[PDB]
Amino acid sequence: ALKRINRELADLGKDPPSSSSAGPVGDDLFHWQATIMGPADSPYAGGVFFLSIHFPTDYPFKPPKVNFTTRIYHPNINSNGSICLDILRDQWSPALTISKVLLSISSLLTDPNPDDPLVPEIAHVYKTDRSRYELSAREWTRKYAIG
Amino acid sequence: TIDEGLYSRQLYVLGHEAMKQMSQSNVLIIGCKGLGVEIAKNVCLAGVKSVTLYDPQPTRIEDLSSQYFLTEDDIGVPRAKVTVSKLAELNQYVPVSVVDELSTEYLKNFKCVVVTETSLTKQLEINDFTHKNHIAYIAADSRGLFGSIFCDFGENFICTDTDGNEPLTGMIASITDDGVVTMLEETRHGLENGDFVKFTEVKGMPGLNDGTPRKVEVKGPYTFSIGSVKDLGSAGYNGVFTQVKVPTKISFKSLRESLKDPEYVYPDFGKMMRPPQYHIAFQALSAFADAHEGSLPRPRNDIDAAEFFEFCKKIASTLQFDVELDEKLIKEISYQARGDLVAMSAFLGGAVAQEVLKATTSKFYPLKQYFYFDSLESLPSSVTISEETCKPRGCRYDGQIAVFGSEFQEKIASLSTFLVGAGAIGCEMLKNWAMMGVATGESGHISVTDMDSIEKSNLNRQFLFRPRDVGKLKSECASTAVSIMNPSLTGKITSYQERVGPESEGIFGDEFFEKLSLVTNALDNVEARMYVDRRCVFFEKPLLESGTLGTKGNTQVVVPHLTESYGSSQDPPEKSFPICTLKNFPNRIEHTIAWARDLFEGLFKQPIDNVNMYLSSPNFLETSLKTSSNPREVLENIRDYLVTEKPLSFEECIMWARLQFDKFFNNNIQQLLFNFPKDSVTSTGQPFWSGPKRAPTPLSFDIHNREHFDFIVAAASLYAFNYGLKSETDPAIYERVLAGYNPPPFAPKSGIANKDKQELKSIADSLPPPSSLVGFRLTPAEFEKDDDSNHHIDFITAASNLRAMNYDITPADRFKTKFVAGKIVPAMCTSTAVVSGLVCLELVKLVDGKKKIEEYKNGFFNLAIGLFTFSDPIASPKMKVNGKEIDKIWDRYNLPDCTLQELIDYFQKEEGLEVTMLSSGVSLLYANFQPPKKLAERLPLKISELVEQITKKKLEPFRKHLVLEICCDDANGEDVEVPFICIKL
Amino acid sequence: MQIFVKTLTGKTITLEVESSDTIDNVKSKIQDKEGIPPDQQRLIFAGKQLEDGRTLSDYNIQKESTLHLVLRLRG
Ligand SMILES: Nc1ncnc2c1ncn2[C@@H]1O[C@H](COP(=O)(O)OP(=O)(O)OP(=O)(O)O)[C@@H](O)[C@H]1O
Ligand SMILES: [Mg+2]
Ligand SMILES: [Mg+2]
Repeated sequence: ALKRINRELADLGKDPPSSSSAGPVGDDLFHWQATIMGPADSPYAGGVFFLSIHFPTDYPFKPPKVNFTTRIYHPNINSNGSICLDILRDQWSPALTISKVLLSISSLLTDPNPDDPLVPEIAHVYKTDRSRYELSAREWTRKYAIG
Repeated sequence: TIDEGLYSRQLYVLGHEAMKQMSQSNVLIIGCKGLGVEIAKNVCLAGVKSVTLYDPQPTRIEDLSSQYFLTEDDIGVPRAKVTVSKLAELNQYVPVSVVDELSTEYLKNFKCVVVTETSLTKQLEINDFTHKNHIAYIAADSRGLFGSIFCDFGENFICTDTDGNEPLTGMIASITDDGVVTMLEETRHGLENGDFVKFTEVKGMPGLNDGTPRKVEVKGPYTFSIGSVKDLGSAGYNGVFTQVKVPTKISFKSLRESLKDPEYVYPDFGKMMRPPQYHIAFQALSAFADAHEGSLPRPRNDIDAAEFFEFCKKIASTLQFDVELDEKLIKEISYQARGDLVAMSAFLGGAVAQEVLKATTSKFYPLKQYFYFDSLESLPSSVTISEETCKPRGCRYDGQIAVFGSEFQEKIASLSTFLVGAGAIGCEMLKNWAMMGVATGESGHISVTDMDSIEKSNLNRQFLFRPRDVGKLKSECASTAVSIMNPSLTGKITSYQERVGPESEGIFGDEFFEKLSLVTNALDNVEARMYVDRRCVFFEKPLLESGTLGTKGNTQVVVPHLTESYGSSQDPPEKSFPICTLKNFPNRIEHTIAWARDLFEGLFKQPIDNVNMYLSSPNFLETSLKTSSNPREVLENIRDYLVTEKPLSFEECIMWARLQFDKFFNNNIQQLLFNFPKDSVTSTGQPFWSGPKRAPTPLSFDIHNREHFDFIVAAASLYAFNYGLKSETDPAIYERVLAGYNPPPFAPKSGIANKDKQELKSIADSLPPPSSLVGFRLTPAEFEKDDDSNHHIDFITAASNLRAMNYDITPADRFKTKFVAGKIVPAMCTSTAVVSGLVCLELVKLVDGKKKIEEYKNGFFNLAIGLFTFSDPIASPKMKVNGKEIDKIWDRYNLPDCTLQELIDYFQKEEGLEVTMLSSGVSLLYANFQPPKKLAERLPLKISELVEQITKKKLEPFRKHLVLEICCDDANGEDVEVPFICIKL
Repeated sequence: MQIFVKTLTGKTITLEVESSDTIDNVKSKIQDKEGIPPDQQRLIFAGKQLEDGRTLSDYNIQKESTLHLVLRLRG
């Protein structure tokens, strides 16, 4: 538990992820505030998203709870910031690092999955009117993901 | 006619048909000693039609060694006459009687006959009649640490359920014309060849929906074959398969016939040569009793042992048994012939009561036929056991002293136990301790803590409570009841009402924990088990864990410095469904139940909380604007629940219920279908509503339908309760009001400055000021499954059924809805009795202070199949630290309250290890990757001061130790695990 | 022709391929270069995922196309 979390934190400290920066809030080891930078060749370019991660007591035998904080216009992300992800439900094993989850979240930001969406209206717009979806996403990432 | 308010937990184990057939059976019980009375208690709680007792023997003092319904004022009275009055109060639906004399013909009046404390000749005479007349005959006996059970249900017993598992069901993707059936993706049917299944809700093959059983050919973990379905169709789309179970015919043999050729059941596979010994030994006991005017051999007597062994030799020769008798074990049985323990009595009573239920319900697989059990490893060896010390002393503990002696009685009488929880297992454990006399000496004590209150549903298996006790604290009732059972425990019991957890450390501190002798868990959640395990590890105290699940049960023993802790044996976690599945794409009734639960919470709980907080917090709106994820949602909820949609009578509540029905079952489905039409395809060209996705269909409100009316009634009742109005149930008013309702037009919408801020301000300025409404509060609807008149389960059932109708899913009745939504754990009284017996049998091992790990046993059992197993505890893992052997669990470092720099220097010097991380709970005190300035600022502080500064919380005055977790690297740079640090403040 | 493929780590890999080359061949090359199994490869170009059994030309992939590879999953 604590040793595994500290090992992950030390590994993150030694190697700067550049595109990511996760760390405990204040001095609490069971509440982290990770930072993600929007991909350049994506509608979310030039945006910073802050996520809250809460580790369960039985970590790593249980997946952590990850929630977005910055507003995002994505098919698989609800208003509450939830994430429609598989590795957090069943594929979770006591072998996946938080860095892998952050990389997966970056990939999900890179390309959505409208086939099994979480926000049906956004998915419908994505499948029907791609340009309107792009414009709305850019407007949102400029209004919310900057400053 | 089944009382679902009392047998709520038992119905999930037995069923409606099982209990209905059980409530028509009469049970006669011959013998009313501890085992007999325990069996009677379990049967009465079970719910049989009636119970008849027969025991004319006058009471004696030693008979109180295990009979908890006898008092010293009852000496000289027949046991049945003084037991019937106390037994009749356990359950109001189970009459209890007493018969003065027993004629053979009278036996025709009963359905089951249980026999204890009867000679072999009388047992044979009774069985020779109860066999050919098709009456169940069960004979039980308990001699010291040995027990025997015999079952005989006739030669043509029909058993319906053979394993206790529900029939295997699954959802079918499609079936070809060759009988090949495949489940959905990554779904295992789990069936085997030769099984029978039935199909329902299959599209394209309606004929297969009739349900006629068909053969099963397992073609793989995900596919199987049923045969030829050419005639009925060519291809079947979707559908559900359900296992079909066929009854089995089991033929028992009578006692007279089974004496010569017995059929044994082995309770443990490491020692399978004992039961042949016990079969002879018990018969020898009966013969010796017949040879000495019914007087059993005196305790630890050599002459009587020799005579008993002679009887054993004669009987073995007579019955042509080609087994070489073991003199040691047989003479051991001779020594304990007059013994009478309460743990063995409880264990065998639970088992035999389960057998009676099997006989009555024609369910589960019964014993076939002999079951001989022994716990001889529990006999103490650190005290003096002989004929001089084991002689009776004329006290109520003679039945135990005759096995253990006075020295072990003193050892027991000075215990200081701690029982956590007061559930069924807690009550049974307390009863056993009261009977054994645990902590009745000068230095003894008992403490029991539990924070729950007695409910009606708890009365089915907690026999220390009564209907007049509903609503009171469990600990008080248990303490008073056990003081009444054993007057010597007056003032020797302390009952708390506190939840054992991190917040109770102010009461259960070091002073409390340093005087205990053992800790016994009776909890039902893993969190408390883990916390208690950590506390025991810190204080090094023996622990007794026990758990049940329906008819399965397990018991574990943790001994300091000897075995591993319970946390290392953590169970797999629970299951949760993807949010995307629950929100939009359900495919099972569980999904709809979870969705209905969320709907309930979001309708009657959260808006109410927001409104109340707005009318309580002076600065609620501003905080919620910049705190809530959807401040607009909060503001709209407040506006709707204050001004826009504030009901004035019940008619408005009905109108609101109709509006909510349309909004949740007609408009949302239309919007979802608009986003994803029924003909939509994926990015790969595959159809969308295929496989795990089912196309929903909007529902039109039909008042005459039952489910719609139920939903309307439930929603109106909950809304009125929220607003504190008066509900009504006559259909006339509902029909009148809902007749004149005009649904507002709705069509799916595609969408397509500071107006938003101005919209929020417009919402806000419409809200009445908090001062205008002072003292006006709305009552949220807190979910409560146990109350049947709060319309909670009704609402969940109605909503789940409606959503199932949306997605063409099979609705479930109120029974299954209550089972799933409330996460009710099935429980039985027999399982409780068995687990209590096992725990109390391990307790005497703990008292003796046995050191070897082969002397302890963790037990597991399943009564649906008559399975019992015992395995040695796992030894604590060891490790190498600084070239020394260290126990991973039971080791710690004890250090004073020194500064951080001194601690680091000590670890660098004494242990030769470099500290890289130091934390205290959930706070990071020190790390090797922190900036130098912060470290230099933190080094000269003492640990207590550092913890207070970092945690922003002063240490409590009662704190006397700190548990620090340290990760340190070796000299080479290799991480090495070390035990925790116990800083002594 | 030549193309560039960008990974989740920001790395760019230059590949010499043909529009008629199958997606299987590209995934095999990617596995050879990085050791990432083809099943776990998710190639994206212009918001479209390349699928096995097709060719680059099927996706209008042309000279020096800035493609991308990301982890595989779903849910
Ligand atoms: N942390 C705890 N501290 C103290 N007592 C606890 C704790 N957790 C559970 N208990 C007690 O454990 C007992 C649980 O036993 P049981 O499950 O048979 O009863 P119940 O929870 O009232 O009933 P049901 O399981 O039918 O809902 C209750 O007495 C509860 O008070
Ligand atoms: Mg309760
Ligand atoms: Mg419970």
